[PDB]
Amino acid sequence: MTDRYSFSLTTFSPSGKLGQIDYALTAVKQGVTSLGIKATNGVVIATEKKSSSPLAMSETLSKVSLLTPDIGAVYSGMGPDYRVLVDKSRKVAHTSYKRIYGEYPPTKLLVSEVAKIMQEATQSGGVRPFGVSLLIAGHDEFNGFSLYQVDPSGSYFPWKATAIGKGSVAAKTFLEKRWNDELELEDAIHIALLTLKESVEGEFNGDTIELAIIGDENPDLLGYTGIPTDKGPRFRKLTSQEINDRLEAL
Amino acid sequence: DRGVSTFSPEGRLFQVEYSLEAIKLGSTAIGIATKEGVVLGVEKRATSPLLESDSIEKIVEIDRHIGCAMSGLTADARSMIEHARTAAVTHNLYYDEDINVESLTQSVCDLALRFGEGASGEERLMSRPFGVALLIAGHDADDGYQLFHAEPSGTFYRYNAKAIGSGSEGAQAELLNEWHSSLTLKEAELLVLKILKQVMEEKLDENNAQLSCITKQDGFKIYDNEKTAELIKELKEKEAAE
Amino acid sequence: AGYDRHITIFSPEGRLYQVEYAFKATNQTNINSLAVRGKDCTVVISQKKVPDKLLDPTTVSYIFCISRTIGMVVNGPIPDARNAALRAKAEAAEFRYKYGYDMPCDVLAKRMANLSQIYTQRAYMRPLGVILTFVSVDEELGPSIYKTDPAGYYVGYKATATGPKQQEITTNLENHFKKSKIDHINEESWEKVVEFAITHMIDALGTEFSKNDLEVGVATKDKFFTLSAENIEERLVAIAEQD
Amino acid sequence: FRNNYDGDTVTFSPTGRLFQVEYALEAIKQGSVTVGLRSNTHAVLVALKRNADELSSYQKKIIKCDEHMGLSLAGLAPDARVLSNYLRQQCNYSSLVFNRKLAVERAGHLLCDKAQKNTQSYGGRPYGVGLLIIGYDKSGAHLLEFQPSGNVTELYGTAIGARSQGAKTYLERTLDTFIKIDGNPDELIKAGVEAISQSLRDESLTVDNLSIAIVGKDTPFTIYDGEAVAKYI
Amino acid sequence: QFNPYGDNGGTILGIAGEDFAVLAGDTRNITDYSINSRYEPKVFDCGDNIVMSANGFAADGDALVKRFKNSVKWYHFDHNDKKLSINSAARNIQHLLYGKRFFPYYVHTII
Amino acid sequence: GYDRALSIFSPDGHIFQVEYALEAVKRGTCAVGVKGKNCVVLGCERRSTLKLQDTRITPSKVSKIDSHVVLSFSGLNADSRILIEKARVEAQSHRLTLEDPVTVEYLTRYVAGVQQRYTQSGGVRPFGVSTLIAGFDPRDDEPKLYQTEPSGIYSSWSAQTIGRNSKTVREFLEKNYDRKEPPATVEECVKLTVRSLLEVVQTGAKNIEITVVKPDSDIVALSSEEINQYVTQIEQEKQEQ
Amino acid sequence: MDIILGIRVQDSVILASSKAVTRGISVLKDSDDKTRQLSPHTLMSFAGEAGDTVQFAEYIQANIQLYSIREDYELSPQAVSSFVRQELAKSIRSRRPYQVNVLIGGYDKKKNKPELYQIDYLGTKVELPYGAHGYSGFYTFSLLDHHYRPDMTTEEGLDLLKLCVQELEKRMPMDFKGVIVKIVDKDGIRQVDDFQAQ
Amino acid sequence: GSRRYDSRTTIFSPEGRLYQVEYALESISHAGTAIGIMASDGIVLAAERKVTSTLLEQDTSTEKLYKLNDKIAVAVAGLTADAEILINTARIHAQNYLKTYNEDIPVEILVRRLSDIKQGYTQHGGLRPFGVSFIYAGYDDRYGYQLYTSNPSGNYTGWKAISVGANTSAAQTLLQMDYKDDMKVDDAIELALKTLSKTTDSSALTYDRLEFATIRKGANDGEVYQKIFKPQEIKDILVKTGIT
Amino acid sequence: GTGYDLSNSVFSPDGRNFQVEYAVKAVENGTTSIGIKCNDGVVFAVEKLITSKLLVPQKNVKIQVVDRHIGCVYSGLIPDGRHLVNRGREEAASFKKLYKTPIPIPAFADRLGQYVQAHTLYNSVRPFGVSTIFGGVDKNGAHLYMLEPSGSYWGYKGAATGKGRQSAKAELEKLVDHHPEGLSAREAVKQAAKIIYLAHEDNKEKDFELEISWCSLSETNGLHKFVKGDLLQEAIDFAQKEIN
Repeated sequence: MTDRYSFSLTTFSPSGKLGQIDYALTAVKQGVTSLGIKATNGVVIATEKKSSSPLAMSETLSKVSLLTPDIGAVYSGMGPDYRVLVDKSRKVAHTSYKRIYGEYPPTKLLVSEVAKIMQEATQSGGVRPFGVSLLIAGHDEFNGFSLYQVDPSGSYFPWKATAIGKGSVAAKTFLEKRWNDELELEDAIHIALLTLKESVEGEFNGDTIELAIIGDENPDLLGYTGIPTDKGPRFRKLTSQEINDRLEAL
Repeated sequence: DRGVSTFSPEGRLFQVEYSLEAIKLGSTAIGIATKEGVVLGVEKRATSPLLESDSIEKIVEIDRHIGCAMSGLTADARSMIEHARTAAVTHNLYYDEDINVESLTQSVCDLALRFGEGASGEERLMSRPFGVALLIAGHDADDGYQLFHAEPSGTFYRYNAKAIGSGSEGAQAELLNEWHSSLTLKEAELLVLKILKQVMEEKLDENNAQLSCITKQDGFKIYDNEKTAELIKELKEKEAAE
Repeated sequence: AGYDRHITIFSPEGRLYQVEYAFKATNQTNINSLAVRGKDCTVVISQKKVPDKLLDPTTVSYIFCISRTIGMVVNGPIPDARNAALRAKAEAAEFRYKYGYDMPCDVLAKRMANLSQIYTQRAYMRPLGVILTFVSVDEELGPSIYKTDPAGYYVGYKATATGPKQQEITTNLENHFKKSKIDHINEESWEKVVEFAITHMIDALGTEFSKNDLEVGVATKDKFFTLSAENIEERLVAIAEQD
Repeated sequence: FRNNYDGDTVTFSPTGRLFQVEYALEAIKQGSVTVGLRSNTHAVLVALKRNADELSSYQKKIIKCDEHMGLSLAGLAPDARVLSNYLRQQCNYSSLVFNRKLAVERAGHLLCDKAQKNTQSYGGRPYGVGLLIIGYDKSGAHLLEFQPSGNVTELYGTAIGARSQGAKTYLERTLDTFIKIDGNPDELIKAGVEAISQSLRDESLTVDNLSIAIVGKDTPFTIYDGEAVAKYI
Repeated sequence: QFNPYGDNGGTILGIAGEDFAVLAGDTRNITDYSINSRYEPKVFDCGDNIVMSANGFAADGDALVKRFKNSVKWYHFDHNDKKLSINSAARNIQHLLYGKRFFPYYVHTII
Repeated sequence: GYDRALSIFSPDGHIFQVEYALEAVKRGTCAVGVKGKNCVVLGCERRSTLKLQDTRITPSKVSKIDSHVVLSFSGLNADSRILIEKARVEAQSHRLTLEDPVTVEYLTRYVAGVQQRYTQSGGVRPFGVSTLIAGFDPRDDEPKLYQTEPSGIYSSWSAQTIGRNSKTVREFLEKNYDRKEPPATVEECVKLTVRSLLEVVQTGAKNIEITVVKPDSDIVALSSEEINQYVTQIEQEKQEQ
Repeated sequence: MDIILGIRVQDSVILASSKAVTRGISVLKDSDDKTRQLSPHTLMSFAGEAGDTVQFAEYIQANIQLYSIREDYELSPQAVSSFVRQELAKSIRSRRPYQVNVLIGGYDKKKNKPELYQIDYLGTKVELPYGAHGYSGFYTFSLLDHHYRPDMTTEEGLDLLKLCVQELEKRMPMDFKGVIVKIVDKDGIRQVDDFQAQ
Repeated sequence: GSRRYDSRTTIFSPEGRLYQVEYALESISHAGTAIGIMASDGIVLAAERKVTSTLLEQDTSTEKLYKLNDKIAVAVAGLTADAEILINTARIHAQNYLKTYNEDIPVEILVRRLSDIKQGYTQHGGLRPFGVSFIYAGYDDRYGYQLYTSNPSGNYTGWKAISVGANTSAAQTLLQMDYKDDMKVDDAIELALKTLSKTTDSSALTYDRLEFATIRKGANDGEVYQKIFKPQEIKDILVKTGIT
Repeated sequence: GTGYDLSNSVFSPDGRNFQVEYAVKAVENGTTSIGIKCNDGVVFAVEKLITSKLLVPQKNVKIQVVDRHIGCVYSGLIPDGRHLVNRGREEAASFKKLYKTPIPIPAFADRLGQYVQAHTLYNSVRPFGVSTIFGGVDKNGAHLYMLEPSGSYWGYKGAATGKGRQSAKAELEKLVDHHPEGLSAREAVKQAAKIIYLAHEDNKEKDFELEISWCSLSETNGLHKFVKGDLLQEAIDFAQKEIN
C-alpha cells in the first residue's frame, strides 16, 4: 500500500511544454460554455445546465457555487474536479483568512488561494492537474467588483468579460462587441443571456440555464437583524422564474 | 526500469554481480597469512605524476589487532571502515576485550545487502551495493592470525592468501603455488612484493606500492617507504640470483 | 507515454481511460436495476441471477442497508461493491456521531462521489468499477434517488436505471413521465410503487420474472428494508391479475 | 513472455507463476549439497562445505538456533544468517516468556510466514536460500525442509542443493532402514554421510570439507567439523 | 500512589580463593514481617563457569539474572562459542545496569 | 518519500550517474592550483558566453571555508553552493567541539564524504562538481592542496587542474612543475599558475582570476592589474625568442 | 552572581567581569574570563547558571563566525544583539531554558559609534550608556548615574569603573577576585592587563 | 510497481546536463520578455505582457512585476503560478531575516536563498523544477543598487543590464550596444522601452501590454522608493520616449 | 495498446484486472479442496499430494482453524493461504475483544473479503494466489463460503476449488439434488472423503493423503475439530469402496 508515487506526473517535454497541463486544458475545451461579465455595479456569471438525462433533476446539481457571501464561482471542464475545488475553496477562505482576520477574503486573494491549490496538482507527486477552468466573481470593500479566470496551470487573470469552454472563441468575440465600461448590472445580465443563447443547442429557459450575480447587499437573505454593519450577502443565484422574465425581453 | 534487488533468471542479484565488475577494475590488493603474522599489500596506482602518492590510503587500521586493504570504488569503503572501527571499539567498551577478527568481519558483511528502494525486512536505506571488496586481516587468541575477503554480496571467505583487483586471477594463481603452511613473515613480504610487481602495469617501487602487516606482538603497522624500498631491493637480488 | 492509459493522468485528448474502463467493469455482472419514487417512499428493483446450483441464493445480493434510513444498490463486481458498502456505512455512522443527525441520502452520495473523484486524481488509487444508487425518504427532501459513478459524478433523479440494458429502461420511464406529467409514482402504498417498478422493468426488458429473478428494496419514513422472495411473489401475483 | 513478468515479485505471469520466486529457488540448486535425516531418537545434518580456492576455507553451512534446534543452508549465506537469526529470536522468545522450548513444527510455520511476506510486496526480494531444520522437542525428532517460496515440509529425510537428487533417492530407498536407527547416533550419522556421498562427483568428502550436526533425546544440538568428523570419512 | 519497588530481604556473600571462588546466600524471601518462602534460590549458575546473584528487590534481581544469562547465550551465538571471561561478564553487567540508570534495578549484584 | 535508486550499477560495473556527473565537470570553467614552498595559488578562468556582468556582486569562483582554507571548483554552480555551505558549517562545528580549526585534509575528507554519500542514497543525484581545496593546517606552514570529485574520491596534489581543457593544462604542469624545487616564491608560483591558464584561456586578462593563500589565514585575491601585469611579463618571455 | 559591568564612553565600550568561579564551599579559579569575542568589533560578557553560561556563549560565537564567513562581512552590533535576544526569547519557553544574562559591547564601524546592549535570560533587551546584571547594578548605578558623561574618554571610563569596583569590593559580601577589563573600539578588542592596580 | 511511471526529473544526460532544467529554460524562452537595467541613480524593470484581450482588466492585473520587500522587486518570466509559489516563500524569508537581525535582508542573501530552493528541485525529490526565471532589482546599504537573475537550475548572477524570456539574444545584443556605466534612471527607462520595442513579436508596443517599475532613492527624502507604474503612467512615458 | 496485465490495479479496456486472473491460474494449478454444508455444521476436506515416501504421514496439516469455531482450507500458493488465516485470526480476536461474542461466519467472511479486495487496489501488492473455503457454526446456523482472489465470495451449499474442482462440483451438485432435506455431519464426512477420491483422478499420477475436519452443533458442540482415527478410516474406506 502507501502512495509510492512521490514523483511528478507533470514534467517538461523537450519542447518546453507541460503535457498534463495541455491535456487538462483540452478537457476544459470540451466542456460546456460558461461566462462572466462585469458591470459598473455588479458581476454576472452564467453557464448551461447540460442535464445528462431527463430523469435527472438539474436543480440538484449547481454549476454556480457560492464561495463566500460576496464571491461565486462557475466553470467549464470536469464537474467532479470542480466540486472538490469548491469544497477546498470554501474551507480555505475560512482557515487562511476568516479565522485569522475575522472577515472574508477579498476576491483576488481567495482566487490566489484556489490558484495555489491548482498549481500544486501540477507539481506535487502522484497527481494530475485539475481538469477545469473557473471564473470567479466577487466584491470586497477596497477593490469593488471583480472577475477572474483560473486555469489548470494555476494561472489567473482579471477580466471585464470572458467565456470558457466549448464556444469560448465565438462567445468572447460576441462579448467584445457589446461590452463597455458603463454597463449596469441588468445590461450585463441581458448581454449574458444573449451570449449564452448562441452556445445552447436545445431548450433555452430558466431551467436549462444557471445564472448568479454579485451585486448589492441582500439584507433579506441575512437570516437575522440587529447588527447595523451586517447588511447581507452580495451573491445571489437567480431563480428559474427570474430568468424567464428576462428572456422575454431578449 | 527494474528493481535494484531483482534476481537474474540464474538466481543471482544483478546489482551484486555488476558490483563485482567494478571491483575487477580496481587496483590490486594481496594478503598472505602466516603463523608469524599476516601481510597486506596494495598497488597505489596514482593517475598522474603530480598526485602525491602517499596521500593514497588503501590500507587502513580497524583496531590494533585488525587492519584491512581495499580494491574497487575506494570512496565506498569509508563508511565500511568507520562501521568497523566503531564495532571493534564498541565491543571493547561492552566486553573489556578485543573483538574477534571473524566477528568484526561478519559485522561489516552485515551492511552489504542493506540496499534497495524498500525491501521488506527492516529499513535498508542504501541505493546500491558497495563497489569495493575488502581484505580484512588480524589476530585474536582463539584463531590466531586470519585473512578474510569481504564482498558486496555479504559473504566473506577465510583464505591463507588472497588477491583482489585487476590482477587477481593471475596473482591468485601465483599464490596457489607459492603459499605453504610454513612461510615466514619475511617470505610472505617478498612474495607479496613479487606478485604485485608481476600484475602491476607500472614498475613496482616504494612509491606506487605499499606493504603492511599485523602481528600479535606489535599489532597492525603500515611499512613506511624506506622500509619497503629495502625489501624491494632484497627481492630483485633474490630473483636475479637464479 | 502509452502509460497515460494505465494510471489516471490525462491522455492528449484530455481523457482518463482508467475511469472509462472502470465504467466498463460496472456491467460485468450483466444485471440491471432501476429506482422510482413514490408519494412517500422510494423503490429500487434489481435483477437477481444465481447461476451456480451450489450457491446459497440468500447470500447473493447487490442491495445494501447502509443505515436505518439509507439503502444502496450497486451495479458492478461484488468485491468493489462491498468495499463501497462498508465505507458508506462507516461514513453514515460517523456523520451521525459528529453532527447529531442522520446523514441525508444526497450528502452520503456527495461524500462517496468525492472519494471517487480522488481515485480519479491520485495515481496510486484505482477507481472502483461500480455505480452506486442511493435511496431513502429524506426528512427534508422526501423520497430521494442519488447515483454516483467511477468519475466521481453524482446527481439526483426522479427515477433512474443502471446496467447493460440501461437505455431501454430509461426511455421506458422517460415516456411514462412525459405522459403523467408528474415527477413520481402517484401511489399511496409502496406495494403498488413496487408493482409499477417491476411492471415497467418487464415491459422495457421484455422479460417475465419469477420470485427469485428479482431483488427489491424499499425506503419509507425512518426506514429502508429489502423484500423477501415471498413478499415479492405476492407482488408478482398482483401484477399478474391485471394483464 | 517471462521477461515481461519477472521484473519483481509482485507480478503474476499469465500462467500463475512467480518468476522472481523461481529465480530465487535457482540460487539453491547452485548451492552445495546438504542432507538431513532422522530416526525416532535423533536427527542429523550432513552438509558438504564448499571452498573458493585451495587457499580458502570451506564456508560453514550449519547454524545452531537453540539447544534443541538447528539448520543447514543451501544458497545465499547472508539470507540464512537473517533467517536463522530470526529463528534464534523466536526460540529465545518462547523460552523467556513461556519457559517453553519452541516446537520444530512451530518454527517451520514462522519461517514460512516470514518468507511469504517477501513474495507479495513491491520493493523486497525473495530469500535466495534453502534450509533444512532438525530438532528434538516434546514430540520427538524432527526434520523440516524450507523453500524461499515459503513452503516448509516435514520429512524423515531429504537433501537440497546441487546434485541433491542423488542423496534424496538413496534416502527414499534406505527409509525403512535408518528410520529405526534409534539410540545409536553414529549409525544415523554414517547413514547421513552415505546419502550425501550419493551426490558427490567432483571430489570425495575430506576432513576440512565435511560438516555434521546432531540433536536428540539426550543430545543438545552440536556441530562437528574437521578432526571430529574424521571417524566418518 | 504506586511504588514500583519492594524489598525481599536476604543476604549474599562472595569470597575469592586463590584458585576457587564461592558465592553464598540465604534462601529466605520476605515481605515486611512475613516469610514468602523458606527456600527460593537466589544464587545462580549462568554458564561459562560464572555464578551470580542480584539481591534486593527480587523482581529486579530475577530480570537482571535472566537478562545476563541470555547475554551469555548470544555471546556464544555471535562470537563462535567463545567463553565469556568473568572480567568480560563484569563489564557486560555494568552496561545492563547502567542502561536503567534512571529507573534502576534495585539490587546489589555479585558474580 | 522519493527514494528511487538513481545511482546504480550497470553490467560493466559502472555507475553512469556518477560518470555523467564528471561530464558536467568537464563542461565547467577550468580551475588550477599549484603549491609553492610557502604558499598555494588557485586560478580559475572566466567564461564569456555573455559579458555585461557586474563583477562586484557576481559570485566569485574561490570560496573561503574558514579563514585559513579556500575551495574552488569546476562544474554546476548551484551544486557547489550546497557543498560550500556544508563545509563552512562543519568548519565552525569542528572549532566548537575540538577547540581547533580543521586541517585541510580533514575539511577535504568531509566534503568528499558528502559527495560519496550522494552517490548511494535514494532519491538524489550525485554532485556535478569537482573541487580543489587549499590552505594551511593550524600552526603549520606546509602548504596543502587537495582535490575531490563526484565519486567521493580525494587526494593531494603538488599541482592540479579540473574543468574544460584541464587535459591540456595538466600536461603543461606535468612538464613545468619540479617537485625538487617548487615555486620558492609567491611571485614565481603565481606566474606558473597564470602560464598554465594561458595555455587554454586565450588572452583573458579579465578572464583570469588568482587567489594567493599563505600561512596563518593570510589569504588575498589579485586585482585585474596585478594579474594583467603577470600576463604581460609572460607574453614577452615568448616574444623574446 | 558574578560581576558583569559595562560602560559605553565616547569612542568605545568597556566591559568588566569578575574572575572568580565558586563551586559551593570553594573558589576553584580566580582567573576566569567570562567573555567571548563574537567578531573583531563585538564582545559579549555573561553570567548565570553553571554549565549554561559558556555553552550559550560559545554557541553564539559559532553562529556569528559562520555568518562572517558566509557573507565575508561583519554584522552590526545591533544585528548581533537582536540575534542573541531572539535566541534567548526562544529558550525561555523551551524544555530547559538557558539561564544566562549577557552584555554585548560592540563598535559599529559603519556608524562609527560604540554600543552597549543588556539582555537577560528572558530575552529582555535594552541599549544603555552603562549596565550590569545581578546585584552589581545595585551598588554601582548610583555612581554611574552621577559621574557619567557621553563625551568621556576611554581613560575616564576606566577611572569610573575602578570607582565602581572599589564600591563593590567594599559593600558586597562575596570576594569576586577582581575583574578582567576589555575595551572595544574602532580598532577591535584589547584587554587591559593592568587593572589589578591601575 | 510505481517505478514504471517515474520520469526521473533529476538525472544527468550522458553529456552531463539536466534534462528538466534545459526543458524548463526552453519553456521560459516563450514567455513575455522582461528587462532589467541598472543606472547610477536607480534600477529599471520592464516586462511585456504575453497575450492580452480587450476585456482583460489591466488596472487590477500584475503578471510580471512583484514586490518582495520595500527594497526588492522581481520581474518574472515563466509560469506565473510557479513564480507566485517562490515569491511568497521569498517574502517570508525576508521577514524572518528582519525579525532576527532587525535589518532589511541584503539583496544577495535573499537571491541566494531563492536560488538554493530552486537548486533543490534539481538534485532530489523527484519533482519537476519551477518553470521560472527571475530578474531581481533591489537596494541595500552594502552594495547599493543591484540587479540579479536566477533560472530553473538555481544559478544566479549579477548584471548592469539583462533580460529573460523571449528573444533574449536579440535583447542582450541591443542592450550591450547602447548601455553606458554612467547612465541615469531616465536614460535606462528609455533604453528598456526601445529594447522591448525592437524585440516584440507583436505589431506595436502599447501601454496595455507593459508593466513598469523603478527603484529610486528620491533625492528629496534620503530613502529608497519602489514605483510600479500604473497603466496611465506607462502610457505617458510611452509617448514621451517617442513611441506614442 | 497492451501491457494492461503487468501492473496489479490496472483496468484493461474490457474492464478486467488481469493480475487477479493470473492469480486464479495459480489457484487452478493447486491441489483440490472442498467444503460441504450439512444440516447443523460444515465439513472440510483436502487432497494432500504425497510427493515422496519421505513426507511424514499425517504431519503436514493443511486445514486451519480460526478462533475456535471456524475452519479454513485453500488451494493455490499455500503461504498465501496462511497469510490470509493469520489476518483472519487477528480479525477474529479483535472482534471478540470488542464484542465479547465470537465472530459470526458472515462477518468473518467479509473481514477476509475486504482484506483480499484490498490487495487488488494497488500495484504495490500482488493478489492472493488462493481460493479459500471456510465456515463454521454461529448464533444462527452453519455457514459455508468460498473466497476468490478478486475478493469475491458467496455462501455455498457445497464448494470446491483447485485441480479437480469440476469433478467435485459435479459430485456436489448431485448431493444437492438428492438431498433437499439436508445431509448429516456424519454423512457429509463420508461424502466428502468420496468427492476428494473421485476428483483425485485429475491428478491420478501422484499418490495422496486425505484430510477432513468438521464443525457440527451436535457432533462437535459447534467447535472446529479434525477427523481422526476410526471416523477417518471409516470415511477413507467408504471412498475406496465407491471408487470401484
